[PDB]
Amino acid sequence: SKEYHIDEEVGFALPNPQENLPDFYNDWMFIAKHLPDLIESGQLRERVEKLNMLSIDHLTDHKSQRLARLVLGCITMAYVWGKGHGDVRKVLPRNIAVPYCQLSKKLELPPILVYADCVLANWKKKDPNKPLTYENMDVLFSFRDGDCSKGFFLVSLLVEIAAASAIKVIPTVFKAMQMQERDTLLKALLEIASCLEKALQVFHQIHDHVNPKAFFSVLRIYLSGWKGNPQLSDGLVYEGFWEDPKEFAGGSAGQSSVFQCFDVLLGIQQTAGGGHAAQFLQDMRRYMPPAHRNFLCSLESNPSVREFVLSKGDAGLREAYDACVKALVSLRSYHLQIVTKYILIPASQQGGTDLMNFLKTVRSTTEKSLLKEG
Ligand code: HEM
Ligand SMILES: O=C(C[C@H]1c2c(F)cccc2-c2cncn21)C1CCCCC1
Repeated sequence: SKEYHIDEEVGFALPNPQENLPDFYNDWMFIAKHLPDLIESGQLRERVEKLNMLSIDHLTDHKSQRLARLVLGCITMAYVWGKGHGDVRKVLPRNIAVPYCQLSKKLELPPILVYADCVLANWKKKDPNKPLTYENMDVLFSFRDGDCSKGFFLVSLLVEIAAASAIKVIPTVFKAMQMQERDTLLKALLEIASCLEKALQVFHQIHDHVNPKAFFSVLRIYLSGWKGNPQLSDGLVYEGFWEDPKEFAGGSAGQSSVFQCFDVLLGIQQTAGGGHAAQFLQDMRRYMPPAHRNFLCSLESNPSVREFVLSKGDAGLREAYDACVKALVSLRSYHLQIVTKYILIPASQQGGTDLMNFLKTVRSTTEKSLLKEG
């Protein structure tokens, strides 16, 4: 690990995100910081239409470009979805479409709000001298009062951070395989397994800070994109940048690099085959930051832990390897239950089976990677 932009303490998330942009962009940040009130009063759309076209030249360093991608992506969701009741904008105005697209191509991400914007760069500690717990943290932007974006974003972030403790171990895994250092490889695999077990505890916080009706009827609407979306059949037009409408996927934790990297690490071939699930997870790698995508490619080019463990006729190693797969299955089983409570039951009024089918395919693939199981 070196220039993969992966942090010791926080992993794939952006370390200590910038909260303020240069004063040259106070007109962007007034809108982003007040979307609850501006959306509800119906003045957001006119306020975005009335901004001038601001250059991206004053965004000098990485952290300010990431805040700007966050700021404009939030304004774009609000502009396109309005008050999230089904009356949508097919055109994004030039004054915000051009700088958003220019900044996006600079950072090699699509001009739509992605996971690495609203989770990995969308947080702050309340008091720097205290640890990274939900109580000492907060998001930087929200769409609507009571949309539960703080719970949803922050709990995803804390899971991402939990798993980041196991990322540190990955160089130990490959150095041990290369040097045939068997004892330290088994220690490495169980260390990876206990971090993934700790991350499962973090998942329980979702029930405390997100409620299903707000998630389903509100936050879901603002996280949606325009790829195969019937509300914008042809996609969104980026006035002044592409003449024709263009389709980009809405936010999806397939764009989280941390579960994709453990799939790669353990040889669970989630992107193998022609199926829709593999097709989808591969395409979501284009919505990850290039440093993290390059990291995934880098693990896929290392020797297979899985084939190393199978070739050695060593139970101890096989149990440690299964301890990691079991942790992943446990995570994905608990998360399928979240989705039953937060999407399936609300959708029937306390599409949906396409999502459940997707997650069960991923979990199935994972389950079938267990070794002396069957
Ligand atoms: C209210 C809570 C949640 C709901 C309703 C929910 C729902 C979903 C749905 C419907 C998908 C598949 C659709 C898609 O990604 O396009 C998905 C994928 C995924 N989600 Fe969540 N999720 C929630 C919480 C979380 C949290 C806190 C994490 C922590 C990082 C997470 C991690 C993932 C991952 C890694 C995937 C990719 C598929 C996989 O690796 O199994 N989810 N989620
Ligand atoms: O996958 C996602 C959203 C995605 C997401 C974000 F877009 C931003 C922050 C966290 C997540 C997240 C966590 N699990 C799925 N997702 C939606 C897909 C459509 C049904 C609602 C859930």
